[PDB]
Amino acid sequence: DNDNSSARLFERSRIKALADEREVVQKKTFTKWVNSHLARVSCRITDLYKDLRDGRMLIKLLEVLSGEMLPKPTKGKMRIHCLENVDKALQFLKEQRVHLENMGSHDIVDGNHRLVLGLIWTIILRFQIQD
Amino acid sequence: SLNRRIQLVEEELDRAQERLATALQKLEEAEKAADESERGMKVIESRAQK
Amino acid sequence: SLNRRIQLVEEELDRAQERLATALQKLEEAEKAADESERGMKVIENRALK
Amino acid sequence: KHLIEDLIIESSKFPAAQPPDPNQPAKIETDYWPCPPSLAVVETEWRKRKASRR
Amino acid sequence: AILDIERPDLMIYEPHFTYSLLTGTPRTSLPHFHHPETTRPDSNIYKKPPIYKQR
Amino acid sequence: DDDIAALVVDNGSGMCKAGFAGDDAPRAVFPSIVGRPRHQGVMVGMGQKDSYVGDEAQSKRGILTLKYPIEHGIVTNWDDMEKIWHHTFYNELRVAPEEHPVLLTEAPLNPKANREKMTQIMFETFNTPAMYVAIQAVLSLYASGRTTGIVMDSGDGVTHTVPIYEGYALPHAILRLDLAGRDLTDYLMKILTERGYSFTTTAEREIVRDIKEKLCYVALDFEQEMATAASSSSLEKSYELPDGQVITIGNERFRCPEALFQPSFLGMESCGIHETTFNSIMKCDVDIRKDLYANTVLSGGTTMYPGIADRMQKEITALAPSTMKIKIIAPPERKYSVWIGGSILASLSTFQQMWISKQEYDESGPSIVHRKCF
Amino acid sequence: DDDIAALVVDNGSGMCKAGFAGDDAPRAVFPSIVGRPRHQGVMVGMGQKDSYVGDEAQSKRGILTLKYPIEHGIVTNWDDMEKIWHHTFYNELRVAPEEHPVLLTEAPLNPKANREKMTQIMFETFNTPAMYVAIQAVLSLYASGRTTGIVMDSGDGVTHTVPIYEGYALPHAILRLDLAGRDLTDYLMKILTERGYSFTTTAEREIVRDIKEKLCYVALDFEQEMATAASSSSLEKSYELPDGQVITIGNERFRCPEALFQPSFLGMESCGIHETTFNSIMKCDVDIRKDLYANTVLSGGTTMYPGIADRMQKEITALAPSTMKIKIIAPPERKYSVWIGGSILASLSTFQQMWISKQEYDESGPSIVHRKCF
Amino acid sequence: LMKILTERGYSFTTTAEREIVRDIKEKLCYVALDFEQEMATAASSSSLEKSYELPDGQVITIGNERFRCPEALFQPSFLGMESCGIHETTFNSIMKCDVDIRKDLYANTVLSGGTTMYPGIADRMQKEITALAPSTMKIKIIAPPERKYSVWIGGSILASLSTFQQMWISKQEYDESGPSIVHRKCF
Ligand SMILES: Nc1ncnc2c1ncn2[C@@H]1O[C@H](COP(=O)(O)OP(=O)(O)O)[C@@H](O)[C@H]1O
Ligand SMILES: Nc1ncnc2c1ncn2[C@@H]1O[C@H](COP(=O)(O)OP(=O)(O)O)[C@@H](O)[C@H]1O
Repeated sequence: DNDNSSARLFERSRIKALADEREVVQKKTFTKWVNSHLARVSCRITDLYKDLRDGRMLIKLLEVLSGEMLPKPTKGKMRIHCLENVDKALQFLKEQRVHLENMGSHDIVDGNHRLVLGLIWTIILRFQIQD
Repeated sequence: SLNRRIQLVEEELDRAQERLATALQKLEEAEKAADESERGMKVIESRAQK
Repeated sequence: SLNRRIQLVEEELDRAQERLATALQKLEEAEKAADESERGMKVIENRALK
Repeated sequence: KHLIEDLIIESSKFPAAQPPDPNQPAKIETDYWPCPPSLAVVETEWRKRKASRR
Repeated sequence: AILDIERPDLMIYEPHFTYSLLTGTPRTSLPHFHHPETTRPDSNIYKKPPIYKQR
Repeated sequence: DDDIAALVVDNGSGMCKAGFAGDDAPRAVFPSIVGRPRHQGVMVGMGQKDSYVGDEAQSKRGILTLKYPIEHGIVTNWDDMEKIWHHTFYNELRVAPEEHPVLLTEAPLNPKANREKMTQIMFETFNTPAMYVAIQAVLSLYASGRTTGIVMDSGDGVTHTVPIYEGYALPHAILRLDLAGRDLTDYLMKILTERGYSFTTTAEREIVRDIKEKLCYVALDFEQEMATAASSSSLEKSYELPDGQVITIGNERFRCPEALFQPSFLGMESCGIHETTFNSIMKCDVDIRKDLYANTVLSGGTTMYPGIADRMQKEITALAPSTMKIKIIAPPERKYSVWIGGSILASLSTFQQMWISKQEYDESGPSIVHRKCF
Repeated sequence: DDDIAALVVDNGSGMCKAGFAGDDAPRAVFPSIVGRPRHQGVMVGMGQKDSYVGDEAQSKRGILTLKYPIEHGIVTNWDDMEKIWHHTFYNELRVAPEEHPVLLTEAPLNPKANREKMTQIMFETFNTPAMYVAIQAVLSLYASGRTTGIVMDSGDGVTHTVPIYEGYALPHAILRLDLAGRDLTDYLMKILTERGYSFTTTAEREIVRDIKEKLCYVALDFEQEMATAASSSSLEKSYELPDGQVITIGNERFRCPEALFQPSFLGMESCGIHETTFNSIMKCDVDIRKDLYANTVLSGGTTMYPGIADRMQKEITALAPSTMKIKIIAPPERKYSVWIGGSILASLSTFQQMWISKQEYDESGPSIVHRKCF
Repeated sequence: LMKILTERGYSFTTTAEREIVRDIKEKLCYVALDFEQEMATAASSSSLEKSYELPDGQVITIGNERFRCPEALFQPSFLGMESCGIHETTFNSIMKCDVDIRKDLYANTVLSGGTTMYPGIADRMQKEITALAPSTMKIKIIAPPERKYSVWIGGSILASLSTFQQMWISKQEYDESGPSIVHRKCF
């Protein structure tokens, strides 16, 4: 009742406000970081959530950072082709002993905010960059 | 005929998306105001019970 | 090809109308809740001041 | 880990992803904290409110 | 008729032709067909050539 | 300033919460469920994912077997708990675990090995600088803002009451009862069959848990409530399943939470929660009972049912001598209160001498947690 | 004559059995099927028959659409229930139903409206002076002759277990798995499609059921039997269809009842029957598990597959601690055990008080059964 | 359709005439939205009749038999079969699934195959499924205009994927493990 209404107020205000504030600032920081590496292949992204759905930006970012060419993307504009390209990128990430969890192809394709942010965070933190 | 109809339907898609975004902004502002008002109510409740 | 283009645009437009329709009723509901907290103000204040 | 990413890691350590402005009070100091304060603080607040009401 | 018989456990309605023939079982699951194999952890299946091409 | 906020992680039976020290509220809250697929995958080309963690498991629960790594306050599947902690650190907070200290909670009475394992995994696999293990009822008393009182905390897996007078806890009066929300959910399944509704699998367990959260309350008087429910159909509510079917809960709204007060319904011999609190109070000394009566603190999500404070107050008032005050203090944000206590515990200036360093761990093994933690 | 013999009627999903109190065997046993003609009559003046009940429907299978009034132990259609009950009383028994008491059996966990409807039908329509309703797996202990043991009753509708220690039954340890023989019939129909034999109509499900009853057995070791079946063709049998065609059952004989022990074949995530028995054991107290291990009792027709007792003994021996001995008691007349013990219930002198009188029903409605029975 | 065209006096018996009857069915059959109303309309007036030309110049009139043949898809008692209709089969296949995944399955029904090319099949299927389903759920029938070749088209998709090169049953595998290998690889 009223106590439940107060609990709903507390959670909806504080938890959601703090989570969204931190997530917005980290999204801006991650976008600014990834654009610098993506500029060398003359590719630029505007929104981090939507432009990683297709999967070509992710495979080109891994192309920049690794220095080794990846298998070519599948020629398609469907859902299953996006799943193929994201699976290729995640297989390459598994190949370099980087540990990822709760991260399937459909999570990146459907555009989950937390999992995309976690993938970018793991790329920033654990991955080895050579020049 | 089909090439004529394409631009027409795209125009209402454009307008609908625009005021959908406007309505979303208005709704989230109203939600924030309502939460702030309700915690303002709890404060005076604590006044009276103490 | 043009037929399928028309189909996709029509489906997106319908989704836009549905989202706007939900947004309007959520706006009305938030406004009414704010008004209800606003009436609760003066009765709680009167009890506190007495 | 090179040099640019270390700044990102250092920025992520704060509660918000940006370092706070020093003039603002902490969230323990603001009224947003819902835990009750000490009794005599409420007593002095009531005394100040009564003095302001006069 | 029950009140005469001592044991209904040892009771015959018919010969029944019983006994004519001649660590527990772990839980099992149905197989999957959406990915080829998992024999090599952290293996890239996109590097590998197709199976029929290898001769 | 070189002062870094230490992560506060509340790991309960049902949900996991996490945030930064000195904050008002946790940043991340998500169920502690690990799921795995149970059918054939025929659409070749899609990505393969072995395990689903958290809300991702809850959204796709229709094709998974949901397993809880923590049951009755004791963690059994350690790899699932590792996955939960790792997803908390890397996807929900996005922080480096080797930079910040961490703070963990547990039930008062539990197997001694868990703490040691909870140390050994945290220093080795995550390489945190320091950690500390606290007890949830003490943190609830911190969040209440009072030095003295009796704390009763019931989560999804365990219930426990501790008395604390002026900061000195009495360990011989700490009571632990293995009655919580999971058994209430199971009893709700067992009594929902009377109306003809069948719920068997784990997805149905989540659905029944949602039904219990939305449409349950504690009756002030059990017999009069049963007589009123038998007299007319005024006490009836309707719920909609995710299929679209409509069920009518009817009489079973208050019979499920009544098992918290009469555990004979579940076949348990032990007494109710009110008698547990009363026996914990009478196990203390004579001079501190009056202050413990006036400062009863409720905690945990299981104490969130409507009408719980009035029933608790009436029962304890019936048990106690008719001279002293019986005041039940239940904050509205009680479900998160334990976590809030952690945020106050890691922000104190004297607590920085209480961390278990990596150097001490290397010197004395995982058994240092018994010496350095209550 | 004074006291008159009270008739007992065992109703299940598969067959209906009926007989007097003192008899060692039921008067009459017949399937619980109602048939109706699908085609249209063409000759003038055979005679009218709107419905076919019992063995007449089984004789004319290929002209009717067979229907079962009981689904998973619940009476779905009631007008059919008066049809079978009238055929039982006035045709198979040739007795007046208004001059005898009636004993009936039902599943442990079922909707209460079922019990209320049977009570109302037995009192308002058939004018029975008294009636009683009992749990089947309780009556299996009366048939066995011991007052301490655990019963697993597997019929065509449900599979339920109940432990009783020295005449006291523990209600919180009762489990009701929904796996039964009709699901095995459907699985046999699905796996005979592999060899090319197609069985679709309702009149052909009886043929599939007869094939199941005749040429099926439970393998002691499943994977070794798979290897033997893949090696040679020694374990192959031939069945004779009613129209003269010959089918070769082959491998499938031990693949139908194996779904009892591994329900993942049928898509259910529930545990098998052996794990259900073990879980019902461990839900009881510490001191009575030793007696319950030595008195496991099988019941119901579904447990008439050859070799099921040895498989259950091996599985429970694997699950249980090694220091105890486990004996599975499977009488050769388990199919009528639910009947037989029920007959013993009608011969006791102290049972005359437990009957629900007509006056009690008249003064208390049909809800009196919730107080008088169980 | 042959057995019901016997009712008007037209005779078709040989295997060559079955192709003629199949052509007539493809050209002149449609699924009525309401069956009893359509029977009343066809009995009241002759506006529903159509004329077909035989390969030898004869002219026949179908009339009431245009929509009675596809109606047999929804009422199998016309053929003597006791099975249920296609809408009942779809609803039963939905109902056998778990509770959670039903809501997505109600809005994503897909038709395929040539037999589903009768004009008006989609509206009738949606109406019947909506009648069976609960009211709060919404039913969407997806009928692409080129559905006759969908079983081919997806196959042409499937062989073009990157990971499907890891799916093939090679010649060496068949030589090693005989013809029974197809159960291990193919679903
Ligand atoms: N608003 C509510 N009303 C009733 N019961 C609730 C409510 N919220 C949570 N619960 C119950 O509390 C349980 C969660 O307990 P929780 O406080 O998360 O324990 P822990 O934090 O130790 O995991 C859930 O299983 C649910 O049954
Ligand atoms: N000789 C047999 N061997 C194996 N299974 C059998 C045999 N006889 C019957 N059954 C199975 O048992 C079922 C009948 O069980 P029954 O005890 O009559 O159930 P109920 O009495 O509860 O209706 C049938 O459906 C059949 O599948």
